[PDB]
This record gives sequence, structure tokens and C-alpha cells, in this order.
Amino acid sequence: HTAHLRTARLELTPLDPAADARHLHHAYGDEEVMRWWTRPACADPAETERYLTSCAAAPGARLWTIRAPDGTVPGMAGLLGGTDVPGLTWLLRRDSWGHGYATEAAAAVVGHALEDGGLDRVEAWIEAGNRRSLAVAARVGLTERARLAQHYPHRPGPHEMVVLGKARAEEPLTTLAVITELPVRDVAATLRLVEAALGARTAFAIGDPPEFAEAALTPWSAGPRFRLAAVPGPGPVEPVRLHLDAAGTADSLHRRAVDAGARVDGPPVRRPWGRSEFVITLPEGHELTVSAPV
Amino acid sequence: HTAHLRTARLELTPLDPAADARHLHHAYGDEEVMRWWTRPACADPAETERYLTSCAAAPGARLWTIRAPDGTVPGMAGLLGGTDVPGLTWLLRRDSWGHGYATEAAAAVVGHALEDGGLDRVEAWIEAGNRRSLAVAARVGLTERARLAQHYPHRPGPHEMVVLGKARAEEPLTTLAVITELPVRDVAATLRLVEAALGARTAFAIGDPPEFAEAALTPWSAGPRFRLAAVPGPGPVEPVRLHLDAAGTADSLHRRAVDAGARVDGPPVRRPWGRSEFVITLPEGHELTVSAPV
Ligand SMILES: CC(C)(COP(=O)(O)OP(=O)(O)OC[C@H]1O[C@@H](n2cnc3c(N)ncnc32)[C@H](O)[C@@H]1OP(=O)(O)O)[C@@H](O)C(=O)NCCC(=O)NCCS
Repeated sequence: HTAHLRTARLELTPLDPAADARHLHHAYGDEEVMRWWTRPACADPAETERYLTSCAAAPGARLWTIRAPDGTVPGMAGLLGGTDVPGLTWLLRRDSWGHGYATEAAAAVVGHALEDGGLDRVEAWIEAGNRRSLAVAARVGLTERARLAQHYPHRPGPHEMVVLGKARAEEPLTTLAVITELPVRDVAATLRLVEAALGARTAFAIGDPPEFAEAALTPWSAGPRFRLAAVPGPGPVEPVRLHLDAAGTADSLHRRAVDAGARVDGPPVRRPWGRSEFVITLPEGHELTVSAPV
Repeated sequence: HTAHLRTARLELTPLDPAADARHLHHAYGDEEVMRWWTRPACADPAETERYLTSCAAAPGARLWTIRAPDGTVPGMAGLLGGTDVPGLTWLLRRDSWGHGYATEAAAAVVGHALEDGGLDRVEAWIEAGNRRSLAVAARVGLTERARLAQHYPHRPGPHEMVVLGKARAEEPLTTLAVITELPVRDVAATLRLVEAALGARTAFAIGDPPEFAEAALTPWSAGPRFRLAAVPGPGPVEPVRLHLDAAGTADSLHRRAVDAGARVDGPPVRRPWGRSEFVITLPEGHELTVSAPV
């Protein structure tokens, strides 16, 4: 990793923790600049230096330092290591905001990444409230692809992350969603359960009473959801297993399910892969496991 | 129906096809304005009148005509009927663009719809390319909630629809994904099939051959996917029913499945609800029905 990236007004030089740390500290040391970061602002240029090293260390991590015409070092931008599908970062010091640097830099990294960089696509996870970042990602050409929940140990609670992406390959055929059907005796009754326990809603319902319905797990369209189909009187129903990635605290999600009178596992159990989970079992046997960051 | 909306500079009067059609035809009859529309530009004011009447007829439809101070009718805006999740529209005549009318009207409709409209949320499905429309939705406070694929009869092929929405209040406990598990005999075998027929990819595996894996239906960190689990007992497995909302042409998706040697119930059959579908059956019974706009 020694690729030098040249833009209209910037020069991206391979990040060298040792010499750059001093400059990059007006960024990582700034609490206002680190508000959306995965960790608290570094206390001193030394801390910044070590962290920049672990970051640079990561497998496949190729970070660059940004140098402006005036000879300033606006900040850093590059690809994160340990993602499988190429990650993306950047951060500037306040004094260097609103100059279209981030967008110019990020664009250099992504264009390079897809160009003679050896990558078919790139990602960028940005928090929901990070307007600044989302805007840059948009300017660069990264479009939303999914959403996930995460939790930073320094933060009091979890948060939603936006997975934006861009590919040199415009995959034509692709799947937008997967709606799984659950055989149930009383669709209506189920719908009432699901709405209460999981905060779902009836996207639609055929039959009076319902014979086949769809429970939307979000108040929008084209979101997570599963269908319900009424089962033929007698005869057991082989359980269906669903994994629900939810937003919010497992405690709240659990409190809701219980208060909704649903058949729950027991309190959420902290799983090794860093996710708290608990299971909801429907009368028919079906098991809906609910997992959150915390 | 009634309701008259007043803004800073505009007056939104309940749409009256008969009276307004003449004016609104400067929009509906213009090919450049009608670019991103669900149907071609209207041939004449009469056609525009007819269309406006059906639109007005739609269940729950509440449209408004936009009148400017200078006594002109820049265009129209309002709420779409029979959409389940409150819909939204708007359009202006070419010579009325770039005046902030759309944003003003739209803002009024939304503002009215959430407070005094007795509605909880509102949506706006805009095409990826429609930059001007996306900007309006933005200025109004509509944020991306999803994406879907659609096809307009007059169009040669399908397109990507962005789903933006706004709520008087958001729900914390929401689900971001639903991963369903499929009991299979040979996880490795299934994965090879799925990868071929559904262009999937193994997000991860557990074993050699894996006894538990996850097939991501997209090349991104998050998104549509299901888990495979090696069935223990050497007995029969009750099939699971999965519905996949695909992007692209049904023909293509079909060709790919067949060429991947997958068990297809037959070519794509046009379903009444405007969706082309065919079914893929996994050796263990599981039926994955694939549906695309066309
Ligand atoms: C409906 C729509 C997209 C209007 O475009 P628009 O006129 O640019 O939207 P506005 O009416 O909010 O105009 C905003 C522009 O006018 C400017 N403007 C001028 N005077 C203004 C004022 N007093 N207040 C606010 N903005 C003003 C804005 O700054 C902005 O300039 P810019 O976008 O060029 O940088 C229009 O282009 C259209 O008819 N599109 C086709 C119909 C369609 O596809 N609809 C989608 C179905 S949901």
C-alpha cells in the first residue's frame, strides 16, 4: 500500500501514523469531530498515533492522508480492513469542513477502489443522524442498500446504521426482499399477536375472516415482513424459524413481547457474536428469534 | 374531500377535473414533464380531464390544484388513493419549474396530512433518476425508507423506485431484516445451487462441508438472505414457502434459474396483481417463488 492519489486540489498520500498523527490529531482529538465515531476522541497526539496504527494494521486497510494546496492536512480518507466487502472512512478537522474536501477525497478513494484498485464494489456504513456524511456519500454516488443496528461501548444505547454502496458492476438481476410464509390456525389472532409483540401491521388481508395476510414489520412499504396462511384444521405444523434483526435495546424489545403476552424464551441472552437475543414461539410452534446489538 | 390549502404565495384548491384539466394539460400533455410518469403524456386536454377524474375517483384520493399569485396554475399536488400507505404526488408545468412551488405545495399537503389530515405517516415513490423530485421530497422532510422495482406498460423495461417517507413520530423498536432458515440435506450442495440459480453468495459457513450457512441474495454486507441448516434426522422435511421480490425481468431470472439446473414449475406466469412469477423448488420441498414487475 503506497498508492498516491491525486485529485483536483488534493493529494492523498499513504497514511504513516508516525509523521501524520500530529496533523490528524485536530480530527481524532476533537470531540465535535468524533461525535459520530466508533470510539471517543483521542486524548493526546500519542493516542491518535497508536490508534492510527491499529487502523492501518487491519487486514486490507489502505488509508490515505489528505494534503490541501495551502499545505494543510484536512484529514484522512480510505478503505477499512476486516469487512469482506470493502469498507470506507474519512474524517476532517472542523477547520476544514464545508470545502468539499471530504467529497473530493472520498471520491478519489472510491474511484480508485473500483478503478485500478481491484474491487467490484464499496460500502460505507453511516449513522442515520449523520447528515453531513450521508450527503457526501450521496455526492460520491453511494446509494442506500440496507440498514443495521449497532452499539458503541462508549455510547449509552444502540443506533441505526445506513449501509450505502457502489459497484463497478451494475448487477441487473437481484433480490429486493424475502417474504416468508407462516402456516397458522388463526391468521387474525396471529396478526393481533404480531402487531402487539413486534409492532407489526397488516399490510393486507384477504378473506373474512382473514385466510392469508401479510404482516409488515415497518410502517413503510418494501420493508421486512412475512405472510400468514391459514392451516387446514387438524394436523400439526412443522415449525418455521425466523431470525429478526431489530433496532433498539433487547430489553425494550423483550419488555414489549412479554407485555404483549407472547411466549418468550426468557430474558435476552448475550450471544458471543456480540448480540443479545431471545425467542418468541407462536402457538403453531414457529420460532421468531429477536436479536439486537445490546 | 373539501379542504382548501393556503401557503405563503400559493392557493391549493380541491382538484376539479372539468375546470382545471385545461390548465393542468400544460403539464400532463408535455412530454418533458411527463418523463418520469406512470403513463405517457396525455394527447389532449380531454384525455387529461379523463385521467384526472379517475385519479380523483381513487379511494382516499385528495388532490389539489396549485394557483400562483399571478393567477397561473403551475401544477398540482396531493395524496394518492388506494395505496395502503398514504401516497403522494405533484407535478408542475415546465415554465413553472424552479420557483419553489412544488416544495411549497408538497410541504402544505404533508403538513396538512400529518396534523389535520388524521394520518400518521406519508410516502412518496420516486424513480432513482428523478433528481428534481427527490430534491422536493428532501426539502419537505421525506427520507428514504426502501426501494422496489416496477414496470410501466409504456416503458420498454423496469425501473428502481425509491420509497421516501415522513412520520409525525418514529417507532424505536423496528426490525431491519428477517432471515428465515431452510433445513437442507446438503448445505454445501444447496449453496452451489442457490449461487447458480439465484445469483446468491455464501455470506458465511459453519463446517466442512458446512452444517450451517447463510446465503446472501445480494453482494452487500446486509440485505436479503436466508440461512441453511443441515437437517439432523434422515427423514422428510416439510417445505418452507418463501417469496422473493426480484429486480429485473422475469424472463432473465427464469433463464438463469433454468440454466442453473434448478427445478422450475414452468415459465413466468402473469399474475393479476401485476407481477410475473415462477416457482423454484428445492430438493427438500422448499418452494421459492420469484416475482418481478415484468
Ligand atoms: C415537480 C418538480 C420536480 C418541480 O421541480 P422544481 O420546480 O425545481 O421544485 P421547486 O418547485 O421546489 O423548485 C425548486 C427550485 O426553485 C428555486 N426557487 C426559486 N424561487 C424560490 C422560492 N421563492 N422559494 C423556494 N425555492 C425557490 C429553488 O432554489 C430550486 O432551485 P434549483 O432546484 O434549481 O437549485 C418538477 O420538476 C416536475 O414537474 N417534475 C416532473 C413531474 C414528476 O416527475 N413528479 C414526480 C411524481 S412523485
